[PDB]
Amino acid sequence: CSVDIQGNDQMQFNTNAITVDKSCKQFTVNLSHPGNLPKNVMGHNWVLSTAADMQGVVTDGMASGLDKDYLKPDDSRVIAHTKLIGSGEKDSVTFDVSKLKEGEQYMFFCTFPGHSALMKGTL
Amino acid sequence: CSVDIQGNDQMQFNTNAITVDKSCKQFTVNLSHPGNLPKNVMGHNWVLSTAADMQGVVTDGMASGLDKDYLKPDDSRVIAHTKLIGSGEKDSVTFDVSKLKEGEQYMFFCTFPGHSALMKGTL
Amino acid sequence: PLSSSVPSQKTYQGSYGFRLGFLHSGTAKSVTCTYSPALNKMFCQLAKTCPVQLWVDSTPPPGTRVRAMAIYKQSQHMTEVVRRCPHHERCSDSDGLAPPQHLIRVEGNLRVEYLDDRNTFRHSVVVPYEPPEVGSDCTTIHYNYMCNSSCMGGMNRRPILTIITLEDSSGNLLGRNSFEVRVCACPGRDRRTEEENL
Amino acid sequence: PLSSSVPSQKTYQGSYGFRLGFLHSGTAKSVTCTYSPALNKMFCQLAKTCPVQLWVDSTPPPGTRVRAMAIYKQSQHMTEVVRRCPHHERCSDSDGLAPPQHLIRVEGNLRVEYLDDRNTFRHSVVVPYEPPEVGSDCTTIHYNYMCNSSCMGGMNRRPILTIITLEDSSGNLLGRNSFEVRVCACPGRDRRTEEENL
Ligand SMILES: [K+]
Ligand SMILES: [K+]
Ligand code: NA
Ligand code: NA
Ligand SMILES: [Zn+2]
Ligand SMILES: [Zn+2]
Repeated sequence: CSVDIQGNDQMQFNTNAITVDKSCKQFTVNLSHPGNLPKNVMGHNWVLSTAADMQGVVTDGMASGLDKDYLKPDDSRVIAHTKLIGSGEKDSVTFDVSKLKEGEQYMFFCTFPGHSALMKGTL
Repeated sequence: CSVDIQGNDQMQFNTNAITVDKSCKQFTVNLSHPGNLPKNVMGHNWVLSTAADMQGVVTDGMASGLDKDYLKPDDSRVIAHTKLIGSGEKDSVTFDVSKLKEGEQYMFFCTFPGHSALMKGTL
Repeated sequence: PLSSSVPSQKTYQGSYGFRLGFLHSGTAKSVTCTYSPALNKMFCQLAKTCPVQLWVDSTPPPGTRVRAMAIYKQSQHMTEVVRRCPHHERCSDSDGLAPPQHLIRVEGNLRVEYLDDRNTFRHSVVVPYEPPEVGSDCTTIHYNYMCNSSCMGGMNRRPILTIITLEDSSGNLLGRNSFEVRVCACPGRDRRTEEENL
Repeated sequence: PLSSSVPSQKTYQGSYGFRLGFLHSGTAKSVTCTYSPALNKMFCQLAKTCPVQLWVDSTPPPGTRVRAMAIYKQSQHMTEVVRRCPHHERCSDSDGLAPPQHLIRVEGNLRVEYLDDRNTFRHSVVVPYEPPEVGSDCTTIHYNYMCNSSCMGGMNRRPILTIITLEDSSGNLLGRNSFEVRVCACPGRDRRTEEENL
């Protein structure tokens, strides 16, 4: 009911595919930053939304700035998210497997400017 | 093969003696901070080294400072460590039990300057 | 900025019979802190625990406080405020409480208080007085000295002494004692060596 | 242009106890770099690996830096900036990091930083200080010297000194040491030659 994810200094997650076992009542993602760059130049978050909502999340988050962790405050399209983190930091997020559908496309991604085009995956 | 540990606002861990079962392949520390002081004044971490290495890890860690979680970067003497947390935060760490010896003296400690004497115990 | 004044280093045991003591540590190279009775000199390592014992004949009243201040031992340097060197002033070793310029810190005491004196410019660090633990004869304070006797441009290698003063809740003097301090890399060897010239 | 000042060559250990060290490499014909303890002089081949060991009593904090800089040894030549001769400056041996005029380079470290001092005109090369490896007791930097001592138009048979300075992230001085250098085609033989009058 958990997965470990890495964002590096080259705008890559270490997986493009997360599969949640639906015998899990809650799922947890543990994000780390194995690079050396601080979060003001290479910050990474883990953001969950539907596939249609992903682009909107990215766009508004990008206009929100580093202070808001590049997330639109109180964005209802974000199902779950970590904090934005830099080099050597870590943060985890737990959410209810209540809020997902077997017949629905879900995307995870990072909303730091530019990062989502490469830093994204399915769920 | 897991253990739950807290550091309060009184520079205290809620245990001073950890045993890891020989059977375990991996061991997990689950560190939390039920106090109210932020981490620049009451930042705790759970750092594991040999007893012989503890003091060196602590001195070099102190001088590394808050923004390095009071740890010397890349310190070989550190078998495992959480990050620094403050009030309301939690962090886990998992290390292979193959890094331990049955004929060896291990210590766990916080490296926050001036808190190590008070926040230590045997593993 | 030099100070207009010079703090007293006159021993004053006062009403409660205030004395200083120190662990009987010896001079093995592994010691982090060792006191020479003959030289009345503390040899200690940078940022290492430096225990100092408070001994009283009789308990000081509630609200009593314990203050530490460094001054230079030599007369021509006495008016200059003892402070950290530029390198340590700027380094990333903050414990969240102590001011970055303060030579002396207290560890493991959340009631530690640090003062830049408005008028004398002296740095000092005061903690509350606590009686010895049950079965103990003295109160131990755990100091840290955050510059070296060989730092460039701080103490710039000049000798210093620490003054420990006992104060009531209003800051009035109840006792005073003092000891010389050498902050150095190998306190055991330095004490044995300096002791060898006697 | 001459420099208007002369950098200090005064030894200085500083807060962390800065010393240098050199391999006990002998003087066999194969050796590319050999250090004379009696002369405090290094003999090395042009552009070959010269290990220089950094030894500290305690680890400098992160962001600490290590600078090397050449000056001529003869006082009357001390304001002349040590640089490469025209032939070598213009030759085809740039690693893409060092300026072609700089005598001193660091090999095997992409974090190397080079400086043309805008005020003194001195060249220097600097690397981040890295604490020793696992199972090692000192830090080793690998210098290359890009002219021979006899290079016409450059050092032209005037002995130089290399000055190693340890500095923090803001440039404050932590330690200084120095050694004479001869760059030559047979370092072991030439070390025997110069020790001959001892
Ligand atoms: K890292
Ligand atoms: K040596
Ligand atoms: Na003096
Ligand atoms: Na280079
Ligand atoms: Zn200093
Ligand atoms: Zn040349």
